[PDB]
Amino acid sequence: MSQRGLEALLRPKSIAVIGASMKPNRAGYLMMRNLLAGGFNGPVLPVTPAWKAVLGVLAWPDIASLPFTPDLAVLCTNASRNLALLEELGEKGCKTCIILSAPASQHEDLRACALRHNMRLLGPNSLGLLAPWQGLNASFSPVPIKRGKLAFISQSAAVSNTILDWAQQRKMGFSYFIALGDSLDIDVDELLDYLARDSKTSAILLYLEQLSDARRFVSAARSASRNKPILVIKSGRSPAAQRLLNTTAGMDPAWDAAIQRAGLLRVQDTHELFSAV
Amino acid sequence: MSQRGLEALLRPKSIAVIGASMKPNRAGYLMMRNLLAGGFNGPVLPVTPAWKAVLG
Amino acid sequence: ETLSHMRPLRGDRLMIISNGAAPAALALDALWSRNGKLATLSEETCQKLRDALPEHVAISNPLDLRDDASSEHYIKTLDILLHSQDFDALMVIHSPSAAAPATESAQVLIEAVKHHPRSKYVSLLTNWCGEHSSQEARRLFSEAGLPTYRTPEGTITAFMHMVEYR
Ligand SMILES: CC(=O)SCCNC(=O)CCNC(=O)[C@H](O)C(C)(C)COP(=O)(O)OP(=O)(O)OC[C@H]1O[C@@H](n2cnc3c(N)ncnc32)[C@H](O)[C@@H]1OP(=O)(O)O
Repeated sequence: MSQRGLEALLRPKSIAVIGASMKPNRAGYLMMRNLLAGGFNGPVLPVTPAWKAVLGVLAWPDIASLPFTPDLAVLCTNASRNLALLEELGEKGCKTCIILSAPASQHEDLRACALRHNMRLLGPNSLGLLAPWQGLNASFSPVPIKRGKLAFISQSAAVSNTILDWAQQRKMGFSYFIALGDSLDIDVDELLDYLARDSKTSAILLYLEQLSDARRFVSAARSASRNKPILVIKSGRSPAAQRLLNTTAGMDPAWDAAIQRAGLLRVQDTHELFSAV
Repeated sequence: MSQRGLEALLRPKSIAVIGASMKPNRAGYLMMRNLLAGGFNGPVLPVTPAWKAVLG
Repeated sequence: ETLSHMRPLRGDRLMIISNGAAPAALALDALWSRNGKLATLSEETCQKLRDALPEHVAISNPLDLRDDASSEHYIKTLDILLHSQDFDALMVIHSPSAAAPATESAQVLIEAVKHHPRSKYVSLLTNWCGEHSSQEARRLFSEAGLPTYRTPEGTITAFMHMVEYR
């Protein structure tokens, strides 16, 4: 809830990578490479029992061995270690974590564990986030990025990669790029509240599939759009698409009415999204 | 002499960089960048009183 | 593009595969807005469940190979689908990913289509998203005579134009 706590996620001073690896085909390898190439001003701490060093950086055998408390952590491991690793991180004192994978039958335990330690989690099955002005690339994406003034929020990894590639073609940049995943703890309304006050952001673009709290979304969007323009694309208008996405509950004219009442505008298809960028 | 003893120079397992720095025009910056891009299998350790971290 | 490269249709049943869900959903929405027809898989074609597709892939149309799909998965699926008679046209979507680079995937798809005995009974359509990274792939598709389009909605529109003409 508190806007205090998002600072560690969006402006971290140190990051730990759980499961960093020397094997070129591993997720930890890609995350380590991206972070090292980002241009970060803090330390990047690898944690793994299988290597003494990763890409030239001295490693540590386990979480308890770290020299101090990291601001932000990333899990790059199998879902069966999630709860134990989260408990260890909570004991150490970390307050923010990104989770690569998890089944749906784990959500309740994850929420309870996060509440116990006062920790925030970026949705499981999340692609990550990028913040060019801080020189931070904590993501599993293979597309590079540049500095800009536009912010983008997405609930789909493929759309994120596509938009990044389009931006690369046209020599255009961003101020923030965040993927939500399953939106278990951190959700769209909090990010809208945060971005309404960021001095480097002048416009916001969103791709959405579903919502959990309508009133907070409406209030946040209405407040944020007073001084910055906001556009939205929303998919799943047909029964087959709803079945594919598992969003059969709800009605699309309600989305139309809600979007209009908050002062936003809806775009229709992929071409209009590029034109909107 | 001491043909044993060149192994550390030519096949080292770890290297320390005295004077590593974040300023792009410094010699330690260039050395750190070259070492990190080389493809080394060991750790590279920076030593300096003026920075908490160097190139991550 | 369509008049230049696409093989003439023998029917109006469409099949879709992708390495991601949202592009397929956008395709489905566009198809619904124009009153198109989706194909139905037969029970025997469940060789897909056995044929090395991991256990977490759901077998239906559209067939969502996940974000971590590799080129070999594409080739196996293409072979099994082409040996059946359940559809008249096939749409193949590819999004940028580390596990399946664009150029290599395009090359393997081209060879697989070239060497298949029953390829001349169906119409192929490709949609490789990502402007910067798919230039060489689109060039390779052009030399082999396979049609290619920029967005899924455009692909659906091109297909439905010929359906309506017939
Ligand atoms: C949202 C997106 O689009 S992300 C990009 C798309 N990619 C994906 O969706 C695929 C993501 N999934 C994967 O990459 C894989 O399925 C994984 C990582 C989830 C599982 O791979 P697994 O082999 O099951 O992982 P596992 O946890 O057993 O091991 C991973 C690494 O952690 C290391 N490890 C094991 N235990 C620990 C531990 N306690 N602490 C730290 N590291 C550990 C293992 O050594 C292994 O490293 P190594 O291979 O270098 O030896």
